[PDB]
Amino acid sequence: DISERFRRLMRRADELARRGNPEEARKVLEEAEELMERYGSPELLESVRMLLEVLG
Amino acid sequence: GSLPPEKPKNLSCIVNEGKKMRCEWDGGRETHLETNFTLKSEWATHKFADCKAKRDTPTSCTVDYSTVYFVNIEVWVEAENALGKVTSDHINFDPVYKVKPNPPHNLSVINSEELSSILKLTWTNPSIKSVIILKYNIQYRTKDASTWSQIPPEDTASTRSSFTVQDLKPFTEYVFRIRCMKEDGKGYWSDWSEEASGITAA
Ligand SMILES: *[C@@H]1O[C@H](CO)[C@@H](O)[C@H](O)[C@H]1NC(C)=O
Ligand SMILES: *[C@@H]1O[C@H](CO)[C@@H](O)[C@H](O)[C@H]1NC(C)=O
Repeated sequence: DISERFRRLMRRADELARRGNPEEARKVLEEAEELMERYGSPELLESVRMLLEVLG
Repeated sequence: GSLPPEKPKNLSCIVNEGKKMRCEWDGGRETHLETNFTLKSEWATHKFADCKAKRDTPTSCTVDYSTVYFVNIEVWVEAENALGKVTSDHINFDPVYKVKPNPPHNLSVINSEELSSILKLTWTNPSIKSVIILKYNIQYRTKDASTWSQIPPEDTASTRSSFTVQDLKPFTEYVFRIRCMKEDGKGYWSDWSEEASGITAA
């Protein structure tokens, strides 16, 4: 469920960033990034790292 | 006459597997003025890097930022010349639904001349299989056939490395080709793969 868990994280981070909670959105994205580094694809790891850069 | 830019219409975006996100639009009527096009982007409140379309491709822009999946971004085009600045209608989408995969490679017929009525196929899915679940479209025909026959798309509807084509005539040579796309139907079809051949034995 590694894929299933990563999609759940992206859902919370997208909810948080649109609600106006960027600090918690970064917290979720950092958890999702650690998952992609350990057991993930380059395409999804670059996606998370990109989203973090936009957050600033 | 010299006119301000028309509002850009028909804004679509496509993520070709391996390339960055590219978006296209219709610039509208000829303004007879040097017009600059910019593709603005953002996620939540946070803005992406602006994309300025090259002069050779004035209705297309390929962003500089890596493709981002499973979030909802907002895109729109901003056209401007000496006579005014207009923006298109904003679009909101998840780039995961705008993927055009690469066709599967290594298409081969494993058990040529083994069974009379069946031939098994194998291929290698594109790397984008890590993000989306692929649905396929397998076609086959005889060597002398003018039209292609279709494998029912309802069976080739989930990510898979192989397929066993049944109900083939004995000791006849067949050709196959396969394309793939997101199982939702939300995305773009890949091009056709390299053709694979095989014989059915007697
Ligand atoms: C359009 O872009 C060019 C870039 O060379 C710039 O020199 C020009 O001032 C721009 N014009 C407008 C109206 O933005
Ligand atoms: C499959 O395709 C790759 C890349 O085109 C090629 O290097 C390889 O030899 C092909 N065959 C197998 C069995 O991998």
